[PDB]
Amino acid sequence: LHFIDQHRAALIARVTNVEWLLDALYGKVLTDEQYQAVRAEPTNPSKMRKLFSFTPAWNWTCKDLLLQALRESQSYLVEDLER
Amino acid sequence: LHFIDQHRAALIARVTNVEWLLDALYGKVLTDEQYQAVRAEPTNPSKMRKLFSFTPAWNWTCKDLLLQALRESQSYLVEDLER
Amino acid sequence: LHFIDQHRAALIARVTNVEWLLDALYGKVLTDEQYQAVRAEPTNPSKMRKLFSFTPAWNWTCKDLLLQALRESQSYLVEDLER
Amino acid sequence: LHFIDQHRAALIARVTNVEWLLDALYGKVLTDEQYQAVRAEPTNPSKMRKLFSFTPAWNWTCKDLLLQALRESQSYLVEDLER
Amino acid sequence: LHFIDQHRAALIARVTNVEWLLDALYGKVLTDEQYQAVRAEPTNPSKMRKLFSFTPAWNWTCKDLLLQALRESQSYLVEDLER
Amino acid sequence: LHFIDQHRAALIARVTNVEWLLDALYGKVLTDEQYQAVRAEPTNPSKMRKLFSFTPAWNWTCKDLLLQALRESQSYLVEDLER
Amino acid sequence: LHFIDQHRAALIARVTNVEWLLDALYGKVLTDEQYQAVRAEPTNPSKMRKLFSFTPAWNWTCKDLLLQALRESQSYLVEDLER
Amino acid sequence: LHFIDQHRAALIARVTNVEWLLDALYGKVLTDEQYQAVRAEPTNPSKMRKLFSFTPAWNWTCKDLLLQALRESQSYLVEDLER
Amino acid sequence: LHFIDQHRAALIARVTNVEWLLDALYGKVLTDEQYQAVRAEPTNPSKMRKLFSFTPAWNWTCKDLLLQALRESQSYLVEDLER
Amino acid sequence: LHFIDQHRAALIARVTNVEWLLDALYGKVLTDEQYQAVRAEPTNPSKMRKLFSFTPAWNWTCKDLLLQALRESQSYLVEDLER
Amino acid sequence: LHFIDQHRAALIARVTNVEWLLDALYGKVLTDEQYQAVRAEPTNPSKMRKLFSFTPAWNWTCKDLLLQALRESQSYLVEDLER
Amino acid sequence: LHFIDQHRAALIARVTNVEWLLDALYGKVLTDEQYQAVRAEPTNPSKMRKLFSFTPAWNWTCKDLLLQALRESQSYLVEDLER
Repeated sequence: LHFIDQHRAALIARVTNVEWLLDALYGKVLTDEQYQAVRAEPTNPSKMRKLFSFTPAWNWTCKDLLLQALRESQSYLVEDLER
Repeated sequence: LHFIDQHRAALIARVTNVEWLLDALYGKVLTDEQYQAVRAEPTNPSKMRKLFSFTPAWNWTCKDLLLQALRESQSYLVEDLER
Repeated sequence: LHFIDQHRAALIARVTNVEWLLDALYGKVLTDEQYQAVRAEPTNPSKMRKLFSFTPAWNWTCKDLLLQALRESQSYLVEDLER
Repeated sequence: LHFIDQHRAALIARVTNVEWLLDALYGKVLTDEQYQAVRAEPTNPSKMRKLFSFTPAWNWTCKDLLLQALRESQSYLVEDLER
Repeated sequence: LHFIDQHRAALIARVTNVEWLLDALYGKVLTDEQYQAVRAEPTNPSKMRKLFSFTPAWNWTCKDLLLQALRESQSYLVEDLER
Repeated sequence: LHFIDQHRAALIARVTNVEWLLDALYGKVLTDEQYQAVRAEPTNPSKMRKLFSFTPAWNWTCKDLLLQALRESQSYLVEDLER
Repeated sequence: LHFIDQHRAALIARVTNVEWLLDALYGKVLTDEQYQAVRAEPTNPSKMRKLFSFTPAWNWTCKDLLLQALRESQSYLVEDLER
Repeated sequence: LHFIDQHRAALIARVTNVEWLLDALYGKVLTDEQYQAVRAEPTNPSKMRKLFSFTPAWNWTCKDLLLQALRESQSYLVEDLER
Repeated sequence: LHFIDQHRAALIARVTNVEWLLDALYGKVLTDEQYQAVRAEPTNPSKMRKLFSFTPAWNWTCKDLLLQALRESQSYLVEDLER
Repeated sequence: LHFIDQHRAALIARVTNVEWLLDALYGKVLTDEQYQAVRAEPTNPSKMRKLFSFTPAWNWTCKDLLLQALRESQSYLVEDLER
Repeated sequence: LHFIDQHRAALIARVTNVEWLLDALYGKVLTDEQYQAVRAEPTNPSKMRKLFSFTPAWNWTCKDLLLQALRESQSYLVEDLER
Repeated sequence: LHFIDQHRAALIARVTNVEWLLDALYGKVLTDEQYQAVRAEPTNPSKMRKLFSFTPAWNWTCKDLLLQALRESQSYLVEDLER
C-alpha cells in the first residue's frame, strides 16, 4: 500500500533479501521478463530501484502483496520503518 | 478502442512494460522502422508517447489490439483505469 | 525460414539458450561486432530482441540456419511452437 | 506439468537434492552447458532459480519429466505440496 | 541554496553518488519522469547536468533540500567546496 | 487565468516539465498538430514560447486548466511566482 | 555503382550494420563531420537515409567502394537484392 | 547494538566462530536462504562480510541478539574490543 | 581573444570537449537558454558552430575566458594551433 | 594524497587485497551502496577502477585515509611505488 | 602517430584491451569525463569508436602516446598491422 | 592457427581443462588482467568464450601457441577435431 511509497528511499537502501520478494511476486504482479530484469542488477539497491521502476503500473492490491511479502520476510524492518 | 484515447495521459505516465506491447503489435500494427523508433526512446513515458505518435493512423481494430495486449500484460493497470 | 517471423514474439519470450545459437551463427551469419552486441544484453529477451534486430538483412538461408540451430538446441520448443 | 508452475516458490525454497534432478534431466531436457551453469550456483535456492530460468522453453513433456524426477526423489515433498 | 549555483561546474564534475540524491529528491522535488530521465544518462556528469537542467523551476526550498542531501551524502565534498 | 499572462516571461524561462503540461492539455485545449508542433521544438524555453503562441485563441477556462496543470506539476514554481 | 541507386529503398530498410560501412568509408569518401552526423541518427533506417543524403556528390568510384563494403559485410543481402 | 557497527572491520577480521553464531541467529534473524548463503563462503572473513551484508535491514533488537551471541561464544574478543 | 577568431574553422572542426567549455562559460557569458540551445545540437561541429553564433556579442574579456577554458581543458590543441 | 593520483594505473594493476581497503574505508569515506558496487566487480583491477570512480568527490583527507590503509596493508607495494 | 589514422578501422575492430589503454592515457590525454564516457560503451568496438571520436583534438604527441601504449599492451597486433 | 577459428564452436563446447591453457598463454599472449577476467567465469564454456573474445587481436603466432597448448593438453580432442 501507501507504505512502500512513503518509505521508498528507506526500502531501497535497506532491503537485503530481494530474491524472496521476487519469488513471492512472480507471475501475479511481475512478469518473467521483469523478473529477469530485476535479477540482473549487480547490487541490492539496484535491484530495489529496478523493482520500484515497475510500481507506477501497480494498483493498491499489488502494493498490498508486496507489503505482505515484506512483513513475511523482514518483520523487523517493517516494524522499524513504522516506528 | 476509445479506452486508450480517454486514458492517454495515464497510460503514458503509468505503462511500465513497453517491449511486450511492441512485440505484440509488431508486424500487424507497427512496421519495423516504427518499432525501432519507439525502442530508441530513453524512458518509458517517452517510448509510450512515441507509440501514441502513430495512433492517428490507427482504426478501431488496431486500438482493440493494443487494449487486448494491455489487458494480457497489465490486467491490474486496466482494472484501475476502468475503476 | 518464415517460421522465425511467424513466431517472433514467442521465440523472443521463450528462447533460453542464446549463447549456443550465437556460437552456431557466428562467422557465417553474424559478425564479431554483432556477436558482442548480442552478448552485451542483460536478459534473455533482450538478447533475443537484439538478435532479431539483425534479421531484416537476412535472406532465407540465414533464417534456415537459425531454425536448424533452434531444432538442434531446443527440439521441444520448436515442436511446441509448430503445434 | 502445471504443478511446478503452481508451486514455483515452494519448490525453489524447499528442494534439497538438486544434483539428482540434474542427473535425471541431463541430455533429454538439459544441455551440458545448462548443466554446468546450474551446478555452479552457490546454494540450493540459487540452483533451483537457475534451473527454473530454463523453464520458459519447456513444453508439457519436460515439466512432466521434472515432476516424475521429483516424485522419485522427494515423494514426501510432492505429497506435502499437493496437500 | 545559492551554494549549488555558485558551484555548478564543480558539483557537475565531482558528484559521484547521484542515485542517492535522486532517491532523496524523489516525490518532493523531482517527478517520476524526471527521475527516469536523469537515471538514463550514461555517465555521472551527464546525470548531474540532466539534474541541473531542472533547477530553473526550483525555488530556495528545493535547492536547500538538494544541499542538505549532499551534506548527508558527501560531507567532505561540501566541506572542500566551501573551503 | 491572468496568472500566465502576468508571468509570461518567467514561465517561458523557468518551466522545465513541458511534456506533462502537453499531455494534460492534449485533446481538450490542444489539437494533435499543435501538440506535435510544440513537441518538435528543440529547447524548453522555445517549447514554452511555441505553446504560448496558441494562447491568443484561449478563453479563461483554458488558461485556468493550464494553471491547474502547472500547480499539479511544479507547485514550488507557482508559489515562487506568486510571492 | 548503380546498384545502390536501383535498390535505395531496400538498402535503407534492410541494412543492419551501418557502423562497419561508416568505418570502411571513413576518410576516403566520408569526412569526420559527416561520419559524426550519420552516427548521431537514432535508428538504422535513419542512419541509412542520412548516409544516402551524401550520395549526390559521389562519383562511380565512391559508389563502387560502398558496394564493395556491403559485399564484404553482408554478402547474403547483396545476393538477395540481385536475385 | 551500535557495537557491531563501531567495530565492523575488527569483527570481520577477527571472528573465528561463525557457525555457532549462524545457529544462534537462525530462524529469528536469518532466513534459511541467508543461512545457506553465509555458509557457502570459503573463509571466515568472507562469511563475516556476507553476514554483515544483511545488517542494513536489521533493527536494534537483531544487533542486540548478535552481540549477545558474541558474548556467549567469544567473550574475550568482546572484552578486547571494549578495551 | 583574437585567437578564436583566427582559428575559427579549426576550432569548429577539432574541439571534442564542448560540455566542459559550456560549463565553464555558464552564467558568466552564456545564459541558460543559449546553454540549452548549444547542447541541443547533434554533433560536436554543430555545437561549436552554435557556440560561435553568439560570439559577435562578446568583448575581449569573454573571448579571453573562452581561450583560458580551452587551455585548461584541451591544451595540446592550443599549442597545435599556435604552432 | 596526491600519491594515489600519481600512481593511479599502477595501483589499479597491482593492488591485490581490495576487501581490506574497503573495510577500512567503509562508512567514513564509502557508503554502503558504493561498498556493494565495488564488491560486485569480477576482478581486482575492475574493483580498483570502481574504487577510483568515486575519487573525484574525495578531498585530501579521504585520499590520506586510503594511503594509510594501503601502507597498513601492502607496505612493500607503497615502498616500490615510491622508489 | 599517423599509424592510428591509417589503421583506424582495423584498430577499432581488433583492439581487445581497452581499459589498459584508457588507464595509460588517463590524466594527460583523456579527461575524467571522457574516461567515463568511453567506459560506458557496451562492446569493445563501441569503446574504440568513442575513444577515436576524441582524436581530432589530439596532436602528434597524444597519438604517439597511444601508439606506445598499444605496443606495450598488444605488441603482436601492432606487428601484424605494420606487416 | 586457422584451426581455432574453423572449430570455434566445438572448442568452446568441448574444452575441459582451461587453467592449463591459461598458464601456457600467460604473459606471452595474455595479460594479467585478461587472465583474471577469463578465470572469473563460472563455467568452462563461459571461460572459453571469454578467452575467444581476445582472439581478434591475435596474429598467427598467438593462435599457433594456443594450438600447441591444446595439442599438449588434449591430444585426443585435437585428433577428433581433425577427423
